[PDB]
Amino acid sequence: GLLIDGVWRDAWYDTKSSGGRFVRKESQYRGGLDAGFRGEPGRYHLYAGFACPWAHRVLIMRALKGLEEMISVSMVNAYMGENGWTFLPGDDVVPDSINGADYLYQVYTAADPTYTGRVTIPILWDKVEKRILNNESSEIIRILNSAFDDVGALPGDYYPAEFRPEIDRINARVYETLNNGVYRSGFATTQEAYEEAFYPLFDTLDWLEEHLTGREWLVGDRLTEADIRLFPTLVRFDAIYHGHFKCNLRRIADYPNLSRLVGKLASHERVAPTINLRHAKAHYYGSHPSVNPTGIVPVGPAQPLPGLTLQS
Amino acid sequence: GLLIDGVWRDGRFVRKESQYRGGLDAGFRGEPGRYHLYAGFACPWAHRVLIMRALKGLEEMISVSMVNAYMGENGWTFLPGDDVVPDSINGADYLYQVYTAADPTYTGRVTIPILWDKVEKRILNNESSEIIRILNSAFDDVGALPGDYYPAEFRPEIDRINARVYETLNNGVYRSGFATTQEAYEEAFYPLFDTLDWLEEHLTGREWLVGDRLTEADIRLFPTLVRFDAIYHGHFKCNLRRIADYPNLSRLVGKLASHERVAPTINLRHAKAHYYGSHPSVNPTGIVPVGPAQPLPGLTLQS
Repeated sequence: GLLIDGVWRDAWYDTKSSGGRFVRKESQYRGGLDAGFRGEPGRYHLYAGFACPWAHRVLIMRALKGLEEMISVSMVNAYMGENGWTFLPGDDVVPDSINGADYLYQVYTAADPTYTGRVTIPILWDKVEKRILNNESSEIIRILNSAFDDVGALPGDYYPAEFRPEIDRINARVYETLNNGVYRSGFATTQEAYEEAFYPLFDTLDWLEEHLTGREWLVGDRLTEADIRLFPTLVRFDAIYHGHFKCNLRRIADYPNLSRLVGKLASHERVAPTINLRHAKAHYYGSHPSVNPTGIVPVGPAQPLPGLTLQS
Repeated sequence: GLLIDGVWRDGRFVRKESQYRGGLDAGFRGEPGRYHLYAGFACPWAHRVLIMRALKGLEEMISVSMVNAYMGENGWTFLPGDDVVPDSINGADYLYQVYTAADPTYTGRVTIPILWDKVEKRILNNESSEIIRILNSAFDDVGALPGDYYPAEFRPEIDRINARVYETLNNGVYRSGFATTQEAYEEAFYPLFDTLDWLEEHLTGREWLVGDRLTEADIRLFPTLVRFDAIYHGHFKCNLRRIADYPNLSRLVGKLASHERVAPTINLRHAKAHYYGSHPSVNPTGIVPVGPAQPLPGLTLQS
C-alpha cells in the first residue's frame, strides 16, 4: 500500500517503475525540532496504535512526560489490509476526531491531496495548521522530550547533553540491527538474507546483555531515549518476533539482564498502559500473509514477560 | 499427492489408513538381510522404527534407504539431495515408485516408514505402530539384541497411554499446524497441551512411562517431543509453552536422546529443513529459522 497521487494503491510502486516514477519511502515530514522551538497544550494531535513498535516509542514518551491531556490521540485498528491502517471499528480503536477518516491514508490526503509516499504512524498533527508536523518516531520522541517543559510537562531529559554521543552510538546499532532487524529477518525472502539479518540481531542482543551487567539503564544510570527505543522491540519479541519473524536463536527470556530491563519498564505505571500485546499479536499474525497465510494467531506463548524481583 | 490408480496426482475414494499390515502373525519370520527399511530423518513416524531398529541391534540385518528432506510435487524423494542415501532395491527416484513396483495399480497414500521384503519383491508392512512390534521380537532367534518393549505384562498401560498420546500429540501437532481456521486451530492443541500436562504429572517419579522399562510408549512418544521445541512450537503454532518448560518431559527427552544407539537417529537439522521447506501452505517463504540454538538441554540424570 502506498499513496500514489492521493490515491491509495495496494498495487506495486507501481507499473513504471523506479522510474517511470520514483516514490520517496522515508518519513517526509520532519518539522518541530528546529532551533527554537516547540509548543502548546491542545495544539497537537497524535495518531498511533498498539501494534507498531515505532508508534509505541511516542506513546511511551507521551506518558513519561505526562502530556496525555496536552496531546490528544486517535488509535488505529490492528488489522492492516487492502487500505492499510484504518480506523474501522475494532479492539482498541480510537477514531479520527477532527477529520473523521475511515483510513489513515485519508489523514495524509486531507492535508496534501496529491501526496505520494508511504502512509505510516506515528504522526504528530498540527491542529491549527491542519497538517502533519512531523511523522518520524525518532524525531517526535525529542520534540516531546525538550519544551512542553515550559508549560506543565513532568520534568525528564531523556537525551542528556552529557550523554548524547553514547546514546547515539547505541540508538544506531539498536535501530539498524534490532529495531529494523526483526523486520529484515521476518520479511526476508532468501535464506541467506534471513541469516544475514538474524545473526547480527543476536550479536546485538549478546552485546546489550553485557552492557547491562552492573547497570539499571543503558546509559549512565538514567532512563533515557536509548531504552525507550529498545523497549518496544523487546516487549514484542518472545510473543511475536521469535515466532512470526523467525527471530528464534533464543528468547529475550533467556537474557537475564535484558529480561530485567523489560520487566522494569513494563511495570512502570505510565508505560504499562501503553502495552497491548493481544492487539500487537493480532496485528502481526493477521496482517502479513506473505509470512503467515492462515492469519491464525498462535495461542501465543502464555506469559511472555516477568515482573520486578531482585533488589536486596 | 496420492497414488490414484496410479498415476501420481496432486471419482475414486482413497483410503487414509496404511494398507500393508503384513508381518504380525504367530510365525515371524525374521531372517537376516531379507528385509529393507525405507525411512528418513524428518518423519517422526519413521523415527519410531529407526529407533526400534537401533535398539534391537538390527541395523545390519535390515538395510535402509533414507528419503530426501524436501517433500515436493513428487512427494518423498530419493534425489541426491542433502542428507541421505538412495533406493538400492529399485533405484527409484520417487517414493511413490516403490509402492508402484509392487502394485502397478495401487491406490493409497504414499508414505513411510516401509518394511520391504526383498525376496517377495513386495511391501510387508507400512505401518509404524506395527513395524515396531515386528522388529521388537521376530528377529530374536536370528540375532536381535535382547529387548521386549511391548512386554505382555503391561500391554494394557502401554496401549492406553499410546492411544491418548497418538490422537492428541503424535497427531495433534499436525492437526494444530495444518488447521486452517483459528477456531479449528484452538480445537486441536489446547487439548494437546492438556496431554503434555497429564504426561508431566504422570512422569513425576517415574523414569519411563510404564514399568520401569523403557517401553514402546516411550518410543512412540519421543519423536514428537524431540522435534517439538525446534519445529512444532514454531511452525505449527504449538507454542503455549516449550517442552523445555516441562521438567520431567525434558528429563525423558534428554535420557533418550543421549542413549547411544538412539542419538544417531536424530537429525534435527534435517527435520527442520523438511518441515519448513515442505509446507508452503503453512510457511510459504520456505525459510528455515535458525533457531533455537540449543533445542534440548544436554544430559545429566541420576540419584
